[PDB]
Amino acid sequence: AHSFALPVIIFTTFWGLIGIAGPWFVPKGPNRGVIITMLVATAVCCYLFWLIAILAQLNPLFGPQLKNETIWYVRFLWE
Amino acid sequence: AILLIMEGLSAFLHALRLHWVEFQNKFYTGTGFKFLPFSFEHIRE
Amino acid sequence: QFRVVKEPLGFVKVLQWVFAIFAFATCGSYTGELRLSVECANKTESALNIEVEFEYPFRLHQVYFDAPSCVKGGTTKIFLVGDYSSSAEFFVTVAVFAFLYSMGALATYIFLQNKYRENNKGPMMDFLATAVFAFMWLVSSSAWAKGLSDVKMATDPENIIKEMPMCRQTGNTCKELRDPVTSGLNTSVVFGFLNLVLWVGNLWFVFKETG
Amino acid sequence: LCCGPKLAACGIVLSAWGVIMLIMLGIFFNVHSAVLIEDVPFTEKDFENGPQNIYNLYEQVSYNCFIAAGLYLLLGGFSFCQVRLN
Amino acid sequence: INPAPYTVITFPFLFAVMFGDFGHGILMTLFAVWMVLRESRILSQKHENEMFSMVFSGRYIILLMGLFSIYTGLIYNDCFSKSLNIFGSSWSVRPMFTQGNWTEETLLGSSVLQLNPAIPGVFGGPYPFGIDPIWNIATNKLTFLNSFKMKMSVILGIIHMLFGVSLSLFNHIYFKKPLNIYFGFIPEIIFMSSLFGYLVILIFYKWTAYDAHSSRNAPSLLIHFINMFLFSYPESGNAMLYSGQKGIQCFLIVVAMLCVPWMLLFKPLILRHQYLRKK
Amino acid sequence: NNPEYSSFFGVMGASSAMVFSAMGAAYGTAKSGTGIAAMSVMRPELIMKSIIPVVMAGIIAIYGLVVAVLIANSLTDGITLYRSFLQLGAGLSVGLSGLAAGFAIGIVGDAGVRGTAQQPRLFVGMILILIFAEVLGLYGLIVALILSTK
Amino acid sequence: NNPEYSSFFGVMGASSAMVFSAMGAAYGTAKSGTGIAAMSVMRPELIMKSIIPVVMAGIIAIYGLVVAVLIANSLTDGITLYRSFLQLGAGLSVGLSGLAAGFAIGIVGDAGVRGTAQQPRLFVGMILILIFAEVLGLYGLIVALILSTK
Amino acid sequence: NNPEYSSFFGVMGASSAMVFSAMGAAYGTAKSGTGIAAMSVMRPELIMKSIIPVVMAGIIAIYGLVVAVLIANSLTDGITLYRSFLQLGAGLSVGLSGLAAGFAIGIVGDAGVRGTAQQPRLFVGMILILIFAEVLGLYGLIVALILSTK
Amino acid sequence: NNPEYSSFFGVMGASSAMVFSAMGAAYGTAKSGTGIAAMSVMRPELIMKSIIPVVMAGIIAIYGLVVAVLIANSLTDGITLYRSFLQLGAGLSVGLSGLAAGFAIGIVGDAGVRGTAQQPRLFVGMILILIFAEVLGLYGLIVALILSTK
Repeated sequence: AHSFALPVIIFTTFWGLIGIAGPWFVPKGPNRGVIITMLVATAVCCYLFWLIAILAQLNPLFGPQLKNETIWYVRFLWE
Repeated sequence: AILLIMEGLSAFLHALRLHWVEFQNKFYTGTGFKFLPFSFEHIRE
Repeated sequence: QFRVVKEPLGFVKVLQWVFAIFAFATCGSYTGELRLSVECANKTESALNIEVEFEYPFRLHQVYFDAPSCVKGGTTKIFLVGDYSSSAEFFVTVAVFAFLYSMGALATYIFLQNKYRENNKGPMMDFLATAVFAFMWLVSSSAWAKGLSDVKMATDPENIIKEMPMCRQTGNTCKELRDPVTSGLNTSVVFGFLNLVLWVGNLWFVFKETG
Repeated sequence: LCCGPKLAACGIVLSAWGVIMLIMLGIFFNVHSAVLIEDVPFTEKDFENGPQNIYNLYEQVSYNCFIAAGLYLLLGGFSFCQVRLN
Repeated sequence: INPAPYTVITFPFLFAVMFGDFGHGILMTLFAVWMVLRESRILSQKHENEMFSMVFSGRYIILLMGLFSIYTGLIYNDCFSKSLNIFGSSWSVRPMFTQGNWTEETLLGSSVLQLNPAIPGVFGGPYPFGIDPIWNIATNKLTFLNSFKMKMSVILGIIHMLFGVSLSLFNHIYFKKPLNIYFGFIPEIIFMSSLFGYLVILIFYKWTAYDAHSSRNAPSLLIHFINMFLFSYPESGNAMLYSGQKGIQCFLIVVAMLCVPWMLLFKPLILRHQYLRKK
Repeated sequence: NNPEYSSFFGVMGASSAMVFSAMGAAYGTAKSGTGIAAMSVMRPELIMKSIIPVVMAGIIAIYGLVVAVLIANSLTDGITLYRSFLQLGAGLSVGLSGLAAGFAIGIVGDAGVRGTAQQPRLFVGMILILIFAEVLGLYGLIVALILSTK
Repeated sequence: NNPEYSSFFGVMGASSAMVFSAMGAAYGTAKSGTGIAAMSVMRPELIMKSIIPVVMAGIIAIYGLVVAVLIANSLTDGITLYRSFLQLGAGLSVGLSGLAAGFAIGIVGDAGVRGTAQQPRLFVGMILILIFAEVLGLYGLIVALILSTK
Repeated sequence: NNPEYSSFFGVMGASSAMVFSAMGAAYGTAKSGTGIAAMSVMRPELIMKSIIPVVMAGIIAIYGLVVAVLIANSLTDGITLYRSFLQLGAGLSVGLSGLAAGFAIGIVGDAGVRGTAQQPRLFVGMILILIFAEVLGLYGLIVALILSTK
Repeated sequence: NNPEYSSFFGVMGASSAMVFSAMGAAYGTAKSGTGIAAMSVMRPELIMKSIIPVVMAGIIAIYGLVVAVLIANSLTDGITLYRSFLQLGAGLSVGLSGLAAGFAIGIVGDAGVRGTAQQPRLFVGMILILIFAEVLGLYGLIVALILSTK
């Protein structure tokens, strides 16, 4: 088993840190606007689908099934 | 020769269509005149 | 030149290399065995000899024995609990890569003295690598200590006696015969701690060497 | 000259990528012992005694990657030799 | 509004999610970088292959596209039809399942499979490393992945549409046209926000609210949505997703209806009013 | 003790779905090939642009592929005999909807063929009307998969 | 207790609905595509404004989906055995009415887009007539919804 | 437990599988051969290039055979009631897929052969279309094999 | 045991095997048989080269022979109704493969003989396409051979 808080917290912190800090440290070049927009948009949409993916698995409604042989093998492989 | 070209191209063109109708049509007017610039850069041509 | 060998730098580096190689060489192949026995009301069904083998990386979740169920001459599978291979694999792979780095530094001191004193570029990167190595060794040592404490918790015979349901029933007095030995693990973590302290001292020495 | 690069570059790329992924697969067959999540197939019909002979099979099947990688490396060497013919 | 700075990003990611493969992305980036290395060579090089010309003319697309494709394959844990074993699987062990009133059905399992009912009491929970590899083996993985992928695709589409339509506001303000705002943009945002954000919050609420214990009598979002759209509300036989939602749903219906007249006849009417003012 | 002859309300459903996909796609390529042969004699700069309908000749095969292998995987020894009728439905549904779409795609391919002979600008409208076609196939995929999961 | 063959009729009804609607939309888009290509070759102007009959074809597309979702809702495993035929008839009726609007819109739009070739003022009257075929499709849908309720 | 003589279904399956593939192959060959037979006089240097579509028809014929021999290997009267009609469905599937492939390949060969007869460069696009026809055949094989082994 | 008059299906399989080869080979020796005569007036020196399709149609008929005589040889009173189905499928398969081959041979041969009548150098490529036709016929034969020995 695993705790659901810590992945969400670390990913919130990391992606927010990127999306917020990035635009303020880039140099004032001819292409500052485009790099700022691409970084901001990567951060938002990227953390967004990852959020979707992770909170999909949360709270399963039905468990998977395994074959008998696959079962007997994982009985001795791990956990 | 199958996955990396055929399926890749299909998905690529699908995304292109996606941003040609479902993204572009919302705001982008579609009416305009491309600027032709003059230069003697065509002497390389 | 022999002045480099007589210099405390190479002497300390070789000493740390020897301690580290001995340390993870003994760490990566530790073995042991613990014994017990179960007896029920029917003495024809009692098993007086129950041997369980444990070996590195101490996947207690994987280690097993099939002890008798003591109902109608049956048997059941009792599996130990605890995952220690995480911190253990971390520590040994850390030690192996650190040992590769140690022989690289020793080779630089032996054959590439000229490139080492060249512009004083090599020493600074070597020192920074040593500092990162010291911090991550401290992390690995703390994890290894916590994990071996957890293993010592998991070696309690009373626990493994308790989980197996039929010991809870009448007439089922399971006794541990030979307890596991954890002295080798204590010695190995002691060697790791000495490795840490020695590399901190060598870190200070290399720092003043840079100047 | 003979067997120019224009038709041996393909052999070079194929050999390199093949050695890469077979060494990865052999590593996942001998160290992971080809965990079933990564490799369902197995050649036994009677395993009711224990998992030990299945482990022996895992080393047996991981042994099949060494010949693979080695002679792809031979093929890559020969392809480089063909390329050097200029 | 030049749409280059937005396509330059969102086109990559949408190809990448439509191309959720790890090693294939790796190979695509390998080829892309191979072209990158020999840029100055090919620039001073004459060829006739015109598909090749259109592709090295657009290499800046494909390299970044392939990077995001690799990253998406990392999401799906599908590197050539396989998943990397982080060994975070937390679903089954021996004493637990035997403790669930079970033993040695694998003797009969030589011919059968025996799916385990959920809620063992100790297993489940999140898998931070993406999709749990255990699904790759289960032959009922189709239901899981179908529901998953369908829902995330619908939501991604909603998000992209709702974001992209907002640039008409930039158009309307830059050209001092609030006439396109009054009888235009505003009801547009109204109907879309309602009709799709409602579904988004519905799925989020369902995922956060109900567990497998309450699986019995658990409604579906499909039935709720079609009931709302059809004006049909049974008096019983189907429990609400939450209390009082009937009022909110009918308010949403009438509000969505109320946006249509704003787009039809008010703008011609005000234009005619001004025109008759000039006359 | 399920009824005999049960799994074949799945087998034939899968087969039929891909059958009609195979018809539709092949007709799409039919008309596309005739059209491109017509165009490219006189307008070579439009060749790779006219290859575009060809890639959508294949999506009819992709949709039927998806439905077919979904039915294949969902097929079992014994069925509950409520999912297999859904499989028959969905198979015929998507397959014949896609065949109709394939007819439309081939002929509108001919339309844009005859269109762009004089004016290359019509390329955009060609592609637009072309998008209007495959939406039907995707719609068929929608309902087919709703049935395959019902 | 119920017959083993309950959901045949329902799933076939959904299939018939969507598939005849797909046929209708395909044929409407057929004639629209040919006519638009020709008229657009003649003069560029109405290439973008002649998409509206194709929009009505897309409306014929949404129709079959509406009714198919209704059937999917009211479908179950052990149907009462007197709702499944209602689903059949509903699907058939709506789908073929979509077909009716399909060829009506198609041929009418082709005639209009060709007749506008020298007469820009026919464009509005043809739009009125094409709006009338939507009334036919909507007429059909009415029947479809009434069947959906029961 | 198994109804007797389910193997008849597999027999007819293998038959149909090679049947429709052979039909498609003959259809492609007739058209391609007649097409070259005229124009090899005026462009004899394309005689070498003309082999590319006919071997594609040969691949279709190969596919017919491979499915036939697979079903032959899996044929037996001792079928569990759940594996012979699988051979039937897969055989019908792949056979008529080969038929559609032959249709498209023959007609596209006719169009593209005169296309290259006018202008040599059109060959590449023609080959692109041939590739696509083969991709269709490959999908047919994919689903056919899935049903064959399951 | 052997059920009553179990031989029937094989009794018809031999007939189908020979008679559908009679359709294919007859068409093959018809088409080239007339086209060669039409050509012969202008230039007789290529007549024996142009005869090649006719004998090959005869070879299709020979394929029919081999299957038919195999069926008749295995034909007996004690038939298990398994081999009877095998023989029926084999005969139908080889016969209709011969039919497809005969059609392709006939049309390609007429086109080829007139094409070579116009220009001598195309003869070998004509024979290449003709060889392909026999490759298809051979696949038909081998499928029937598999069934006759199963």
